[PDB]
Amino acid sequence: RGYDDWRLSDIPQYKDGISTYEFVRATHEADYRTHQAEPVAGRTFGFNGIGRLTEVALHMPTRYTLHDQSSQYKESPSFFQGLMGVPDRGPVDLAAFQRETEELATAFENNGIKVHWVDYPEEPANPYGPLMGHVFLSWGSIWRGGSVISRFGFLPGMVGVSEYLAKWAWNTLNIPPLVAITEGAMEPGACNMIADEVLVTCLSASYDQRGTDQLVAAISKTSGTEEFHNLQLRPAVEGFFNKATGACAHPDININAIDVGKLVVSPAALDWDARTWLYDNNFELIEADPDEQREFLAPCNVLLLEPGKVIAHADCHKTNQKIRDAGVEVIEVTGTEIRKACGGIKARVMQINREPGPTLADVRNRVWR
Amino acid sequence: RGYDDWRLSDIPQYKDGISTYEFVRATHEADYRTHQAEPVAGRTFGFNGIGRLTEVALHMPTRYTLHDQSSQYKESPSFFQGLMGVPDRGPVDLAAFQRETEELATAFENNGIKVHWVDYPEEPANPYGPLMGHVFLSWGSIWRGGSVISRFGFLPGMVGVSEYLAKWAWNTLNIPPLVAITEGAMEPGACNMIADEVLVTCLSASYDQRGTDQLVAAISKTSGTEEFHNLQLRPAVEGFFNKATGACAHPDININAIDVGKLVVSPAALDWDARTWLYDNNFELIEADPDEQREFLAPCNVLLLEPGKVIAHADCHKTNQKIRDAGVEVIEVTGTEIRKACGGIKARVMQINREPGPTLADVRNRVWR
Amino acid sequence: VAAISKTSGTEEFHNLQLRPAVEGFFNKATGACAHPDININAIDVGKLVVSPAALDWDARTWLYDNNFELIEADPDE
Ligand SMILES: [Cl-]
Ligand SMILES: [Cl-]
Ligand SMILES: [Cl-]
Ligand SMILES: [Cl-]
Ligand code: NA
Ligand code: NA
Repeated sequence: RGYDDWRLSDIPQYKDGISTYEFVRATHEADYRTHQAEPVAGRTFGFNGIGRLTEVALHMPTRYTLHDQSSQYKESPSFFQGLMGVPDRGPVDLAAFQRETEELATAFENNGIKVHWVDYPEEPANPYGPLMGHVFLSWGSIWRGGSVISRFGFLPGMVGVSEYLAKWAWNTLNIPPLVAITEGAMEPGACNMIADEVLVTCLSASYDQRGTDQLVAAISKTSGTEEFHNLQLRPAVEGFFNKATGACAHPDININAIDVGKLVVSPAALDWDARTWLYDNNFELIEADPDEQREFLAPCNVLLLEPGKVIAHADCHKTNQKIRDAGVEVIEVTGTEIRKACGGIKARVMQINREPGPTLADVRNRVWR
Repeated sequence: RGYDDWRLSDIPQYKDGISTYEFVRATHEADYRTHQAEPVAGRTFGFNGIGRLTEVALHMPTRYTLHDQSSQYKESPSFFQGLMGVPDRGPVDLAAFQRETEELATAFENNGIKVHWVDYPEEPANPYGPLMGHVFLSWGSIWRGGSVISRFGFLPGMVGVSEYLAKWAWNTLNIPPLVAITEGAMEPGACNMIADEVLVTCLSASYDQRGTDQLVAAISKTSGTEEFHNLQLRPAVEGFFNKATGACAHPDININAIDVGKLVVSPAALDWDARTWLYDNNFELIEADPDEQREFLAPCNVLLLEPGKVIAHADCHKTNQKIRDAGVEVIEVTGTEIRKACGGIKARVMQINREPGPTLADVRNRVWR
Repeated sequence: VAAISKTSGTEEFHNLQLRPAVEGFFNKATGACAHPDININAIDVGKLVVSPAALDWDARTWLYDNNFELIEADPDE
């Protein structure tokens, strides 16, 4: 469009004869997401909801991606094994890690999903040490309305990283920031949605109430939904993972949607209030295998491509069969090296764009019981 | 610092023998600004308060900087003259505009203040037309805690511009975003502070309550102050400026600190509640000349370099004498071309860094009446 | 307002409150005034004569929402 060709008709709130007051008022009333954020970006964006995923980012590991090679980990493996709490499965194997990364990318390509690649500097560091956990790009997933700078609860190696990913998203995709979390703890990228307007959080090492309130207030205003609901799990876990029980600080390890009103769910996830809410709202629960969960095979860390189709860890045999039994297609992907730190396959995927999908009303209206 | 030289002692919350819970809790308790935002940026930043200004940005005008040369202005001068409401003083003169820009920069340099320069693309445009008002870099001033994406109330030509300036600040200065305003209207960069923890807003074309609440909640958490106060003016004005009265939608045209508990103030600014609050809190008021105000010479659009020293428009002779009479040094700078649109000298300065300065308690404790 | 609302002979009673920028009775720099009767007055059903120094944004919004037509007084007068 030519620079001298612009006319008043190109301003949506303009109309012939409008008064100053009326024009200003119309401007105050405009929707941020659809008037400002998306037009200025030149595109739609946000991973909210349970609709069709179209666009993600992965990190291809280098030696610096390996948590067990940080000088601080070498100084005290037990300090980090406390924070993370995941079972010890041996040193990370860089080459096998690279191979399961390729395998995941091929699965995305075979399912029509665009994959961006994120690289970090050589010898990447924040003010407090080598980066750690920076393979887990879910921590930088993009919301309707924009990116988020997180307050990490347990992993100091992620300081600087949500900034890096949000800046990457702005420079590479033109996607703006929505909010920085500035109190408590909130790691929104490890949360998941079970309907278009329903968010699952935890109260845990990774989330306190003040952090949660700050995040939810920001994303609810750009959610593109009339209502916004937060289901809050209350897992019994000190750090990230409780290897005695399978309980986890992160929603994405506790629960995930597999279809409209169908969830895969950990045995260590649901307190009575959470169970009641899910019952009242007509959600069908597929319980993950208890051993797969407790051993941290991440059977609930599935990535919903669209209602009825998920990527899952190939060795979660029992949970995956239960998912298929519930009518859901499973794309099996190797995910073993990734689980030597605090996450699985879904945890390592930065979600950029998911198309609007089924609503809580849809879930409530499904006749199944 | 070497990549393999990092130790646990370099994590502030770490100490020998700390439990997982205790380490996580210490991390949840850390101050965002001083633990995360500033260390990750590698510097301090924010224009909050009335302390010593050290760092700003200006825009050197090109033909595209001129509001009266937008194709939309050419289509209807009266539409934009409605929105802005400033007196017609003739076409903007590009060369004279460039010269008063140089003069302002020289004043900064002579006062030990670093000046960055911001350029826009050729033929700069947002989704709704040519940029307009983008010389007014105050709209991108940086807060303690980070940058802000604004919701402009009256000027569609500024859509995209607060984004551009915040992205510039991140890429050029490594200064992160704090928040996007996503409801109503809020133009925080045109607000001013009259003590370290006291912000002046308006309710006007440029600010509604919902926008205000969103902004204040965000900046109060990173303010670095125990309390945070918002004085809210209620000017009688439809657009930006009321040429019958001198009333203005923007705080920076209504009022500004010139020293500790000394303010320059428009005759059209103070309703009874605002007057009462200022009286109770021991603020001395220097009233701007009524004619200078009403004619939009911007006598309150002074820039505080530090308590007791301001830059002011050279032709605000009467207001400037009153400022000198109140013991304040005035640096007179030409500012005539700038005032053909919605702002003066302070309005065109992006403030990046101001050192912490006097508090509300300081103001209250000054003995003067 | 509490006293006059009880004898108003009306189901509801509303108070629109202007917030003029004036120290005493009158601000000769602006035309702002401490008294409503100098700021605004009805001239017909939902038609008001109104000073340029009278209406803050909230007052303007309320009058707009309630369908009042504003005739602006001459600024010099
Ligand atoms: Cl109107
Ligand atoms: Cl768009
Ligand atoms: Cl403890
Ligand atoms: Cl620092
Ligand atoms: Na916020
Ligand atoms: Na009485």
